[PDB]
Amino acid sequence: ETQRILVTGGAGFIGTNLVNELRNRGHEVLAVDLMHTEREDYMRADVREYRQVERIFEEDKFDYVYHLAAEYGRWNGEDYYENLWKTNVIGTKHMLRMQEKLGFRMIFFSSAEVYGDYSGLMSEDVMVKNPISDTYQMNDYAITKWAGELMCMNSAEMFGTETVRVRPVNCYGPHEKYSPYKGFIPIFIYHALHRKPYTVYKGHKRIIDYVEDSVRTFANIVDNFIPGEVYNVGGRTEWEHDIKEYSDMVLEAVGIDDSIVTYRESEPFTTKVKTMDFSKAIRDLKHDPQVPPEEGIRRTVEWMKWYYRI
Amino acid sequence: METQRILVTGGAGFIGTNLVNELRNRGHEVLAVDLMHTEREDYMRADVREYRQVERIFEEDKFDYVYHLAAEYGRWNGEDYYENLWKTNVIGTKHMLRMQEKLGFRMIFFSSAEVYGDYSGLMSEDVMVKNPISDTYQMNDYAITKWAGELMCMNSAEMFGTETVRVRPVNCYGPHEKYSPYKGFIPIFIYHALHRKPYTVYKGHKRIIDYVEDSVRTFANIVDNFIPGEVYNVGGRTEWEHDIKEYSDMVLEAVGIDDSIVTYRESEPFTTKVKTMDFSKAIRDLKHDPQVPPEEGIRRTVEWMKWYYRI
Ligand SMILES: NC(=O)c1ccc[n+]([C@@H]2O[C@H](COP(=O)([O-])OP(=O)(O)OC[C@H]3O[C@@H](n4cnc5c(N)ncnc54)[C@H](O)[C@@H]3O)[C@@H](O)[C@H]2O)c1
Ligand SMILES: NC(=O)c1ccc[n+]([C@@H]2O[C@H](COP(=O)([O-])OP(=O)(O)OC[C@H]3O[C@@H](n4cnc5c(N)ncnc54)[C@H](O)[C@@H]3O)[C@@H](O)[C@H]2O)c1
Ligand SMILES: O=c1ccn([C@@H]2O[C@H](COP(=O)(O)OP(=O)(O)O)[C@@H](O)[C@H]2O)c(=O)[nH]1
Ligand SMILES: O=c1ccn([C@@H]2O[C@H](COP(=O)(O)OP(=O)(O)O)[C@@H](O)[C@H]2O)c(=O)[nH]1
Ligand SMILES: [Cl-]
Ligand SMILES: [Cl-]
Ligand SMILES: [Mg+2]
Ligand SMILES: [Mg+2]
Ligand SMILES: [Mg+2]
Repeated sequence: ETQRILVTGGAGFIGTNLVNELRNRGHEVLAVDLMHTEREDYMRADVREYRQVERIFEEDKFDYVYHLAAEYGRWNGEDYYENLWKTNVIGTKHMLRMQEKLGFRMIFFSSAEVYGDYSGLMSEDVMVKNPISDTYQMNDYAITKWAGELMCMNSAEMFGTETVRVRPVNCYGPHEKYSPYKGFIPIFIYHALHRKPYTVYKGHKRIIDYVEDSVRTFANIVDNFIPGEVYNVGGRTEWEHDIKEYSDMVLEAVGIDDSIVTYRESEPFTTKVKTMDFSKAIRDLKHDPQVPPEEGIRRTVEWMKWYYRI
Repeated sequence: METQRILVTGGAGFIGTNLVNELRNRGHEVLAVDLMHTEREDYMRADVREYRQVERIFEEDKFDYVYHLAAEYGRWNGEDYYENLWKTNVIGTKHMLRMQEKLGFRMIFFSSAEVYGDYSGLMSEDVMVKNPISDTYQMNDYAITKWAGELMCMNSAEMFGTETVRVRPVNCYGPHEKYSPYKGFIPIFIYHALHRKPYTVYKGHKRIIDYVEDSVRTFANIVDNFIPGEVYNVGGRTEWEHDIKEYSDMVLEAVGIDDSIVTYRESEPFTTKVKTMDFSKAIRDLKHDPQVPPEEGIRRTVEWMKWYYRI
């Protein structure tokens, strides 16, 4: 059965892909984001502004709301913290107030940054059973996402609202624009393509997830929505690589050596190891990513080369 | 006996007014900062949400110590006024952290014992370190703002070497706390009892209440033994724990009426059941030695409210 779905942050990277995927499945989808655009089934709403949020829900009825509207990224959160807190937290509270009033089901976008610098396997239950000091969030961005999770749980507890939280991991792929405030993959690709120098912080491990894969699993939440649940959504546990390995994949795909690269040991204040357990998404959400990092990076290099015309 | 130059944000508030007065009485030079204009000397209006206004405070004076109390106080207040809550408690605190990172004053950050959530065991400070995270999930936005603030203080300390002591005040009450329906239980009980107006007692809860003059003495002692990176519960004594009816009965006894005006309920939903505080750390570092137990403190507060509202 097809649903009426709101996607806030629907003009962003995951949001755009998710909107298209949901529409591809036959759902009716309103995309909402912070700017005006040309596109149909689109509405500008600053989620910081209660009146604008209420306006969304006055115009349309929704079965499901994917809430992605956010100031994304740890460095962004430090440099633009006012926008960060107002959007990520007050916006989420406005959305929860709407949810309490209207009873839609919500998919809340948190972040695997909620796990802080935890160096064990990032299973969802780390944010339940582990000593609280394991996951002290390392930047404001990460704290907003954890605050959002707490607010979702308090709302469910107080009003019986129905919410699934997701913790996206290190999503990358075609249609993600470059900026210096994006994740490492688009930074590496854009710099490599332009033969421009960039830094690799060696002492870190990540699992990158291809947008098409992650979006398929996000879209699957509608088909198996379990109120109160939380899911890591990302690649595969065994797709862990260190940062040099990812850089080398980018350089290989561009076809250049690492002469443009400055290597540093570690990025301060940055999660060392971010190795995720996806068994829960595998169980409930038919999580089955098809695009491993080598292949994904190639596709992303190809998209960036074409899109920025290198 | 060393004079400090001290800023107190939230300095026209309940704890803030008492703290400013106590610090001044000790010989410190204290600027009070708050959200409204007042008649007071050594006072400046600054909305801590507004970076420019925060920056103005630090253009005017250099401070050795900053007590950061400016906040939207209270769990119900946080739910009904959440925009102000998040902007002030969190963005305001981040502006203060940015100033601290630039200027290097020492800060006392005011958190809340609500950060312990509904934990049923002894609320030692390290419950926020060693206990499973689910033991202390914060139960309302206000509690989340305080926990977010503590995390931000720790991150600033890690990243910039800023020097901050966090305090978790508990259930502070006393003279100079005005009534509103958004205050804690003690001034609600007192004001309603004084007016012979009905009020509700949620029975299935225990609290340790702390008399403002005692708590401010300990908060003031921090500038005398400031250990960067520390966190302290500051409240009464573990032995002064009572259930809510017991506190209600103290209020009624002090007003001189019976409990005919009281509506009893078994428990308040989404409210911490038991808040058994461990004050060993404050006793150890801060000469914490509260002198006013609840019975006496309630009497003093009843008397103060009686005169101030001319009942
Ligand atoms: N990309 C990842 O790897 C990753 C990792 C962890 C968490 N997340 C979270 O997933 C979501 C999507 O990530 P993304 O990579 O697509 O980020 P993105 O920045 O591309 O998407 C976020 C969108 O939200 C919009 N937005 C910001 N403030 C808004 C406001 N006040 N009102 C309305 N819209 C507003 C932005 O304009 C943007 O289009 C975000 O919530 C992000 O924090 C992503
Ligand atoms: N039992 C307690 O009283 C208790 C318990 C736990 C935590 N706390 C915390 O201790 C502090 C003092 O509590 P209180 O009982 O005196 O509360 P209060 O409300 O009397 O004091 C807070 C003060 O902050 C001011 N303020 C609010 N927003 C501001 C802004 N944007 N800019 C500047 N000033 C602003 C208010 O005007 C007020 O005077 C608060 O941070 C509170 O959250 C108190
Ligand atoms: O220019 C850059 C940006 C990031 N990184 C590293 O890439 C990893 C992922 O960083 P990002 O901010 O993309 O994601 P997160 O840290 O949230 O997983 C971290 O180890 C960073 O140190 C890097 O080496 N160079
Ligand atoms: O009108 C009221 C307000 C509060 N309380 C109780 O008093 C205690 C203290 O609540 P408050 O909000 O003052 O503080 P906190 O919950 O943060 O300790 C709780 O058990 C409440 O249920 C009560 O019985 N009646
Ligand atoms: Cl993230
Ligand atoms: Cl409090
Ligand atoms: Mg438009
Ligand atoms: Mg003035
Ligand atoms: Mg504003």
